[PDB]
Amino acid sequence: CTLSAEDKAAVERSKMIDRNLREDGEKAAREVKLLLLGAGESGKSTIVKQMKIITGIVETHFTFKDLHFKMFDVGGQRSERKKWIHCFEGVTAIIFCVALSDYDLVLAEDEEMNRMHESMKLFDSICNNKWFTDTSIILFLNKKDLFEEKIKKSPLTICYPEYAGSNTYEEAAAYIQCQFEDLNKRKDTKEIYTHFTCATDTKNVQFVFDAVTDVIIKNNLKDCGLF
Amino acid sequence: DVQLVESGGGLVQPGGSRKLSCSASGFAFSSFGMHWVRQAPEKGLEWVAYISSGSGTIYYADTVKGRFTISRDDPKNTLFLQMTSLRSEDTAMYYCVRSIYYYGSSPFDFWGQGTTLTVSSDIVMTQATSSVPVTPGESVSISCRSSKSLLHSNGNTYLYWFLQRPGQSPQLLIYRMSNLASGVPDRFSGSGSGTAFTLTISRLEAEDVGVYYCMQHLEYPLTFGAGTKLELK
Amino acid sequence: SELDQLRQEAEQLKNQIRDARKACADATLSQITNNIDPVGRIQMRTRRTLRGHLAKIYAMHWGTDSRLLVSASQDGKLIIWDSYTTNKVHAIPLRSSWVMTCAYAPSGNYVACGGLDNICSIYNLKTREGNVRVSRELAGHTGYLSCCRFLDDNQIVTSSGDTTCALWDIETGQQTTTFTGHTGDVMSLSLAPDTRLFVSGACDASAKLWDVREGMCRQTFTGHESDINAICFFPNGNAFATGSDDATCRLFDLRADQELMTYSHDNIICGITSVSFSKSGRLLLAGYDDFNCNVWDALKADRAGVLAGHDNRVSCLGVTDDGMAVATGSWDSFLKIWN
Amino acid sequence: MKDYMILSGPQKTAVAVLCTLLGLLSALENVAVLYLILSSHQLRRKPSYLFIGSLAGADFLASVVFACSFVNFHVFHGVDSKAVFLLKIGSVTMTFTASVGSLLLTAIDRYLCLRYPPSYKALLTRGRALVTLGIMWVLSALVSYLPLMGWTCCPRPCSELFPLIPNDYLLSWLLFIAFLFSGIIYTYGHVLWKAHQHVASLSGHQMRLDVRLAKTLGLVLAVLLICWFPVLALMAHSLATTLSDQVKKAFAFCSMLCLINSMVNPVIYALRSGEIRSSAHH
Amino acid sequence: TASIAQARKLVEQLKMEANIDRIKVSKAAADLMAYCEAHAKEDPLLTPVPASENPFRE
Ligand SMILES: CCCCCCC(C)(C)c1ccc([C@@H]2C[C@H](O)CC[C@H]2CCCO)c(O)c1
Repeated sequence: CTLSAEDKAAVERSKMIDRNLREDGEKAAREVKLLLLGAGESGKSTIVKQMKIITGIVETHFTFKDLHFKMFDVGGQRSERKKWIHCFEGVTAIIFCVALSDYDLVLAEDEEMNRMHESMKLFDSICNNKWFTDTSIILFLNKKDLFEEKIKKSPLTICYPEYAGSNTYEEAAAYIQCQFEDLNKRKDTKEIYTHFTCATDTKNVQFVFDAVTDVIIKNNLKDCGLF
Repeated sequence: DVQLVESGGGLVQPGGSRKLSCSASGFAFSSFGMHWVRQAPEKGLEWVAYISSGSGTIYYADTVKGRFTISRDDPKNTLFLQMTSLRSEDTAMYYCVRSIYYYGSSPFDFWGQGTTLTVSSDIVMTQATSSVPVTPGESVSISCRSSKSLLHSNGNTYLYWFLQRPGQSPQLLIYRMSNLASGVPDRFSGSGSGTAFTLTISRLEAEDVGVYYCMQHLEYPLTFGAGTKLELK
Repeated sequence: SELDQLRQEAEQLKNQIRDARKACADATLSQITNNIDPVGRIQMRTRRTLRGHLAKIYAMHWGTDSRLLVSASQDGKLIIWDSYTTNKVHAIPLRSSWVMTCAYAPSGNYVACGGLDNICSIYNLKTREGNVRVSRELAGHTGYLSCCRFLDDNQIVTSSGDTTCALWDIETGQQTTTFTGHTGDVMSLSLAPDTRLFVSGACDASAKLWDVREGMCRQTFTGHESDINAICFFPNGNAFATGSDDATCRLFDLRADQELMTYSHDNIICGITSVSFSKSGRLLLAGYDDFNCNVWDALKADRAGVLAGHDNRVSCLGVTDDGMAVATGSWDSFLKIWN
Repeated sequence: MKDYMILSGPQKTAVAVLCTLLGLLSALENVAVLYLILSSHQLRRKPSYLFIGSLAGADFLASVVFACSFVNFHVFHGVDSKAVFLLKIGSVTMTFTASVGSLLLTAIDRYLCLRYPPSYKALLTRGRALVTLGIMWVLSALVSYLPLMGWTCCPRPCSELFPLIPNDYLLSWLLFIAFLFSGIIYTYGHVLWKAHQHVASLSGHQMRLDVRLAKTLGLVLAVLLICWFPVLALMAHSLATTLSDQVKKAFAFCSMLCLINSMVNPVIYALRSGEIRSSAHH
Repeated sequence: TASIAQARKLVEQLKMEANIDRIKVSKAAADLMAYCEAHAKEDPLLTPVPASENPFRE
């Protein structure tokens, strides 16, 4: 077939390489890729410690219910975000962690802007980014107990002057959640899954599994022409 | 280092069946296509069989087709050659040959150590010079001819030059001509014109003596010309 | 007391440089090349498509033989294609799946890659053992490596997101000559044909020319209004072309220390990701992110042709050393050879 | 066979214009959606959309062949040769069965979209999409082209509603398609149940997915069982008795419910898809 | 103290960039114009190569 013996063997080697590439692609396509984009140190390590494990970028591997996950703690980049944020386009979901204890604290570097306001700004920047239009966001509101004791002892009006609810924890948490969710300008092609976690919480992995299955089911239904 | 230890030969009565095992270590056996090359006690080299990576393509010589079978076990890093109904023409030294095939590769770069076995339409490659006397420091020119042009339409001419020192396995000197093997000195050089081919050594040393074999890889079966023996004065 | 004086001195020097550059602009490149026959329509067809990747392709580099090219993709694979036969010579698994650069050594013995891992990994192609091994993991950068280039088998220049370029000794595995002076992230660097000077285009809308043995910035080039993403010397070595996010390619000449001409079109409003020159230097192939690559005449602002056929953003393209082909790698997992 | 063409009268013009109008516009819709799927160059890589294209092609073929054969055989009263009338019946039946099989293939795809969410991309790839599609087409071909091969109504009297086909084979194919409707009515049961299980599980921490799936799948199933139940019921009932009343004329009228299902297939299936809408707009 | 040293480095760099010798654009543009004219024959992209000598025939 107008080919030498070495050319035929090279074609065979290329076919074997392609087969290995297809196997690797099938293996990777069954893995869930999540991007961790917590603001500063707003409980970004307690969640990964809760999830266990089963330099600029950090990859965390954990399996739950025979499903492989891929977390990418890319916060240690210290560079311009938009020059590398398109590498993560196509991840199943973005795990955004926000510490509710930041409603009283003020950023040390600026000493003017509230830390939770900085988290809200980061959430607005990342939720409306062009690369992440169809990528759902899993919102984590950590520091539940510390926020409980603060809201019992201190008011929330420092961070949100336009607040009408009481000082009870439930109303304050609901207000923070709705303020964070209101930043989503893509109400149609995106969903925000919100969960309140503490240090001793153990259902965070189950919540993430439920959220990722929801995202994958919606993506499959959109792909199969049913939506 | 890289080595190929092969064993499984010995006294076999005619009509018997004995298999040869070639243990591969120090290199990725899975990605390499492996050959079996014969050598009669006083004659030249003869190709026997070849199994590719993944056993996709398996080829045999006309004298062993349907009679021998060759297989490999990648997890165990071993090569097998089950021979059935051995005759008096199979008494020879069997060599385990390592080969890879990509652009710029060096097939037949490494050879085994031999397995002593004794039994109680193809391109013709010719080397007229049976014996050549020479003194160290001189220049030689070993000539090899082909019955069919080995210059393919892709520009690659498929001829390989091997050196067999006395008591040692063949060592690759020059793959597809004007290409120098990884390890051999710059004294060796090869050139040809499609049918007539030559190997030139600039200066000779005591370690360059032996028998030189020219081989064709254009199409199976691979044919070895009768070697040119170089002897000191 | 002194900081204001230093700022005023720097401003006065900047005005003096600006005044010096203007005095050398007796004419313009467009005016001189007015009486030159245009190159006309350049109909380049996708000769051979290179398929097998499974993710976004972020970088590629040709070899010296103009037959073998490497490709880096987000799937963690580094395939060395045989463009003449569309064959995968090698498939290199990568510890980090995030890659933004890949370079082919002139000798062909080594290949490099890098990305968000902040490490330049040098892979040895031809060895014993029949495998590709990690020859050296060059660490020390505090940001993502945007581009890496081989000077020789032992020296490699790397640009990263720490506003710094580095020169490495692969055998020693130690950074040799740090290149500081940029303000934003360095996104691409090109090596001169003589392998003596290199220009790095950073996110500060400026390209800086460096000297290898000295580590000093000989001269800095400005004029862009956005982040520079691509850079490439002229084949002569006395000029280079930059690609930015403002839909603009600028040809800067080293000897006049200014900009020669601008390759901009009102129809194009996207950015520019990859820029390369032809062998003769007459055509400037720029890889835009609007699914297309534009063939720009280097001496006249007219656009010769458009390279269409990519279903996503074109991220990398380079011309072979013999100028016989152009290989464009886009975000869709395909490489296309053009002639 | 003149007794089979018992439908006549002033309603001949009405039935003829109805047949030709529905056939023309249904063929137009099916060819339009086929071209929209093929020319997109992105829907080809998606295994579900090639199943939708198979539905579109089977629907186009069914509409064209059924309309042409019906206008040539009933309103024009053009009797066909005994060798080729059976072939035409086999062709219309093959296209109808292939359309139902493509519906079942889309149904099992939508099931796999929920049973194996993470592995759905790998479980049904582009290569595996055609092999299950090709086997369905030939299997639907052989069950319908069996009379073409060696069956000429030799055993048992031929069915009254369908000329030149036995009552024995009528139950045989109806059983085949009853099981084929059994699959499409069962897998959608698992899609709605697994959606119900998943929706409740996520809501425990804190119904729209269930509502959307229920609406879409209920519309699909209601259209299928309102455009196919009358004809299958009449066919099953015709086996017991001679059935030589005006019921044959009523069957002739309601056979256009098949063309109605053909018309509504694009709007329900592809025009509901967002990607089809976007590609049509662009 | 923290930034008074950084400004001096910038001033020195600007001084080094200022003292370089510069040629007119007319001389610089001609050299690029002359380089393209001399190497135009050996540019497969600019001048299409016959299919016999084109490695990417198909
Ligand atoms: C006989 C195998 C199954 C046929 C399924 C299609 C369908 C039930 C819709 C059907 C088939 C045939 C007819 C007509 C019956 C008349 O007695 C003679 C002319 C037939 C149509 C010929 C063109 O298809 C029908 O009305 C419905």
